[PDB]
Amino acid sequence: SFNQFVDYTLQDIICEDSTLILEQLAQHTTESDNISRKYEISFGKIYVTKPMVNESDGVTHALYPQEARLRNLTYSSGLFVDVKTYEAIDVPGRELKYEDSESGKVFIGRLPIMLRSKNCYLSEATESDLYKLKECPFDMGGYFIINGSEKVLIAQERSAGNIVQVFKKAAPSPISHVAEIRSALEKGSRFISTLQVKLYGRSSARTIKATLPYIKQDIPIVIIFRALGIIPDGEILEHICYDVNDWQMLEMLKPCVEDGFVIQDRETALDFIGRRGTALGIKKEKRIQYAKDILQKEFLPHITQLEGFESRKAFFLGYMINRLLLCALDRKDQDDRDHFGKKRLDLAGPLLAQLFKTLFKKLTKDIFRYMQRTVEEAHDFNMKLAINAKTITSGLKYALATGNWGEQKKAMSSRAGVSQVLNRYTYSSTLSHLRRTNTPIGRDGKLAKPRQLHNTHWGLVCPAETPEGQACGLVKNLSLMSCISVGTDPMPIITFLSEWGMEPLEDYVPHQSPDATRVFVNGVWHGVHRNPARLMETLRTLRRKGDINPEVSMIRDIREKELKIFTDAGRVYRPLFIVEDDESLGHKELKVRKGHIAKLMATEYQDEYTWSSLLNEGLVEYIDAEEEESILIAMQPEDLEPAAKRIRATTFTHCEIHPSMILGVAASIIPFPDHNQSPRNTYQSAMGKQAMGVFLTN
Amino acid sequence: TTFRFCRDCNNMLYPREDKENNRLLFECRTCSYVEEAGSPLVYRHELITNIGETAGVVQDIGSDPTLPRSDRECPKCHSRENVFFQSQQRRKDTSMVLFFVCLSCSHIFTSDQK
Amino acid sequence: LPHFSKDDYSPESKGFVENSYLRGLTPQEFFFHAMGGREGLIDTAVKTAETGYIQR
Amino acid sequence: EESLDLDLERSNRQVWLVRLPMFLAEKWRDRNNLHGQELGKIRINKDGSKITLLLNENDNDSIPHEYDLELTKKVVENEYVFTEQNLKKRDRYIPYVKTIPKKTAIVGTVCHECQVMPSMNDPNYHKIVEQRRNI
Amino acid sequence: DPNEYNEFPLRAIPKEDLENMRTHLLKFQSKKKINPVTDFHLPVRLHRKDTRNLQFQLTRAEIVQRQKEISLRRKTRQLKVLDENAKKLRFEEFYPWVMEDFDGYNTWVGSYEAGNSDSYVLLSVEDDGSFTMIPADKVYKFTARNKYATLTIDEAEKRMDKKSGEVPRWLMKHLDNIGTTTTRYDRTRRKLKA
DNA sequence: TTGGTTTTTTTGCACTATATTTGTGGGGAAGGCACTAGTG
DNA sequence: CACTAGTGCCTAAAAAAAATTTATAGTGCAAAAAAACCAA
Ligand SMILES: [Zn+2]
Ligand SMILES: [Zn+2]
Repeated sequence: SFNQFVDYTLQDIICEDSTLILEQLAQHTTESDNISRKYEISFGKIYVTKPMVNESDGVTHALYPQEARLRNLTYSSGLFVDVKTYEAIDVPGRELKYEDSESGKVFIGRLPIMLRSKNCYLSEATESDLYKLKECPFDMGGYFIINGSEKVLIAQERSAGNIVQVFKKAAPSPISHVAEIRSALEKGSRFISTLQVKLYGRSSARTIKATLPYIKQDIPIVIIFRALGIIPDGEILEHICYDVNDWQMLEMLKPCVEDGFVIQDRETALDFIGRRGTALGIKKEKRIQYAKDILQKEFLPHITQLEGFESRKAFFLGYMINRLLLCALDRKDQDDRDHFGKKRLDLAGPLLAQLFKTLFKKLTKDIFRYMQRTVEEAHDFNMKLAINAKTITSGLKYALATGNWGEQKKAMSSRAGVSQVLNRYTYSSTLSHLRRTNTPIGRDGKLAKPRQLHNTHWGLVCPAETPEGQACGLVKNLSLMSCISVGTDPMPIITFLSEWGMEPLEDYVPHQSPDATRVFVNGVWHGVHRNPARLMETLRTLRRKGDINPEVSMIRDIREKELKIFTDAGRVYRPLFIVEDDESLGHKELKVRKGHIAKLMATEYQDEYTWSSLLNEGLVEYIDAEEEESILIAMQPEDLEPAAKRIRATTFTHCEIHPSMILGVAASIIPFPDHNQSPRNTYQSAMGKQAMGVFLTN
Repeated sequence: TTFRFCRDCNNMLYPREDKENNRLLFECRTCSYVEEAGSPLVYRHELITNIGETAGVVQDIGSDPTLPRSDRECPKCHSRENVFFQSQQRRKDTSMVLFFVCLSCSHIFTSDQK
Repeated sequence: LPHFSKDDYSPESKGFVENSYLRGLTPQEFFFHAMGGREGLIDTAVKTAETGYIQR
Repeated sequence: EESLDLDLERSNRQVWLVRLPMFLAEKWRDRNNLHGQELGKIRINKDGSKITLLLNENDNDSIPHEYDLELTKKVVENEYVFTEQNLKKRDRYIPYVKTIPKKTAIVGTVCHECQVMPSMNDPNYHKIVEQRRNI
Repeated sequence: DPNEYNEFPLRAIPKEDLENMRTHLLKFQSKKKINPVTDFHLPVRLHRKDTRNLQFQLTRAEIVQRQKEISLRRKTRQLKVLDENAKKLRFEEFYPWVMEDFDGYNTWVGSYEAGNSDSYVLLSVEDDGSFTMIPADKVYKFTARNKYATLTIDEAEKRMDKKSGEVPRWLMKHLDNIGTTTTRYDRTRRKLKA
């Protein structure tokens, strides 16, 4: 997580908002003219340093973890970034063509570093050199050193965004079925932008209304479709219903069609007020320009937000309406909030990203200040950034030391459990404190929600290593091989998909596609395809060949005629053996053979196959928590592969590498956990961390 | 129970009665187009039904692994291979009836042993 | 569980513990036992505070 | 000076809209190119129903010299190419509407929607397969 | 290969010819085939006009008939950056493309979709047999309007108010009997009669 | 005949209060200028 | 004579991207809308 946050997401977060200009042309017409006094400042490449800290009145030392640890330092390193007039002039008539550094790589602050990260001294040490530096070689683990105290951050699980969900609200309320969408931009302005559509009446007031910012009335969806640019009602019907043969949905839509029977033009529908403010600018009643700017810039911050993709919005909204309508028609059941796959695990990367974004916005706002102040001479470019560096470093230090998460905002929105102090009693405990999770639910707690274990938790989170009391079922612990998703750019994937034959939704038509399959990527609809099978196998083969980052996961919901692609960051996945159904030797067989494992043993005893070297040639494949709903698993490599102690289909695709690996760190110590009652195993898992012994060697 | 739309514009044709000729007419309440009524049927409700069980019967049903396979034969091709699954209508008052589709005959038939 | 064929109601498929502690469980049965234990733990861990309030 | 009404004369010309792969589109959409030079040859069956492209050797054998053109829509309706340029310098009606006039003329009718795909059998082909695999 | 085909190398359009000239793609949403040369009543004018109150706008024939009958600053400011091409696109699209024939029989309103404008490339056969290669900068989509004599916004706002549980199922029929807001073709026909 | 009238019924919304014991330990706690004194 | 720190004195950092989900009870205001009387 940290390595990703350092290599990228930092140059990105800067080059994204590296624009700031004060071109004081004349601040009023003329003044003849005057010159376009551009004050252009922009940030180029950034730089990072090794931990390099000077004391008072002295030279800078090359730090080392033990040095900071005993001297109560912060094992951080500094930063400095490059900073970048020639004009265009215009008196009034003509116009529309009327459009600095003072230093280089100016210091901007210092930020803490992850131990044994890419830029940590220890990440290259040899055991001899490692002892020369005097720290235990068993100290595998990325904690933090703040003011001389080992410091650890903990994962925060959250519901995944940009994904359709439906709920059945309680009977007394005039809403019976609701669908909600969350959104984000990673993570400008936080772009919460909740979208929700409510189904009214039981009463038989069957009508569908939607809530959109900044419109403060419930709006009939037909008006929304018309305002988007779809006038003829039949087209709107085509956007909701897909099997023209079926009718029921049309019957329940009938009242909704009746509601919008009065308006018949797109801008007239746009002319609806939905005021909510702000102060009415140029207006007659409501600018059509205002409405369209809303619907483009702010509406649905996912699939697109620029100017010109009304049709994509229409199709996605119709899809969501259809999903809502199914739940009211009982064709498909209620959504499951507590299913694990539709959650994510925010980690060090994203958290540091959030804090850095906030503090850098504060930075930029302060930069604008004292530049407008210097109406007279001159451009500083030097000294204000020193106080700015103090601010950035102080903010990072405070966040990582206090546990509050955010600036000094009087503990607003500051969930404290983010920067707990690392436990150091037993090596078992220490390891059992790194791979740790936490979610906010409440103070006291409910008793029908995720506290109890879930089926989806299989093989991802240890089913016994939990604390008890007021937090039971909240804190949970990753299983052994479970790994987290660091995300990847989807653009190459979508370009490849389009190249291999895609129907862009701009020219989709249900009539000519009575069986074609929808395609989703990170919860964005992009197109529809005829043959899903060949595309599925091709993507699978290309992944296995190693031409796509294996973290990517795809699912073909053949029952729902759907295809999903996921490449976000924060998913949880586990390894698995791949099983080829075909076999020249006969029935069925998992692809790996004895030669590969012999090579593995030879490589190990050499003191050149790696796990990666197993991955490339297609022998094991990562599986996220979402896919399992489309895979059959064989517990034993011989359970049914061919044709007293204890009690012991033919379409397997993957076999578990070993069952005993569903545990976590602490439970692994328990001998024969099968042969005793589960709560007793939980008692031991919790208790073992309270045992003495050794914790390091140094 | 199907709905017709105006040839001049895709809009729902509302039924309306001929006062003197006493036959139902469908007029496009948007534009002056009017249309004759095929059947005396106007609206259909079906409060309780047993339909929708054949939903999502794709030609690639047999492709997926996770649907279990049985040994019952289809009474068209008699091939013992087949794929079976229970009712698609997810309501508490459903039935334990199953549906057998056979890859060879590509046909769907009930599990009713009667 | 993703190790089973879909739409099965056999006791093993839907979580009947067959074996006894003496021989030892099987992965699935182990998971189900864990589920039951977690249920008991959480229910007591909530009822304690609740019923304390009622008692007071 | 110029008539504001658009020209309807140039309509009667059949047009083939072509979706083009990214690598080849990058080259041909360049403004530096398009000097009028010939770039490739087309092959049409007397029976029809199969169209392939014969690219000239100006590609520097970095991309296939043969491609197959698949008519996604053999028949096309209501699609046309119109060209734009600058001009020379209850009964209540709205007098002012702020018309903005441009010089416009319709120049062709789209009749064939087709896509260029590299023939996998082409010797220079399947190289862009690895190129797309890397990206 | 045996000569079962017509081979001819397609040739590019001259570069110097291209500049100062913009080529766009035109689209109609209609179930029935429409031929602009035949169906439309020449002369036909393409203008970029504001679309507010399209019905109240007089027809080109109507306009011609009317013509014949007549015969402190805050001093401190900061501007957020926006892409220059995006700004130009916004400026160009501030007014929609609207095309009318002289009769006013058929009116169409264009819109811009950026889904596939860049990737698509124009190819039309030259007279010599070459195929003209044009990079298509923008693709515009035109939709019909006012054919069914749409109702106006204000009365619609009054109707949507819950004065009545349901609006009159024959409200449009009654309005057409009153003939309020006649079609642009209808208004042009009335003006020609007068 | 029906709308102004008083009466009633409802709907919302805005309130509070959330078992008992014990022990560490880890944090900081006003920052932001202002006016003068020593040193270069 | 000028620059910066060292200590003492003293009001503001005023920016909005958002509203963020975490319940469940009851129950007294408070206002919103329906429902009876009758009078113009
Ligand atoms: Zn009609
Ligand atoms: Zn059969």
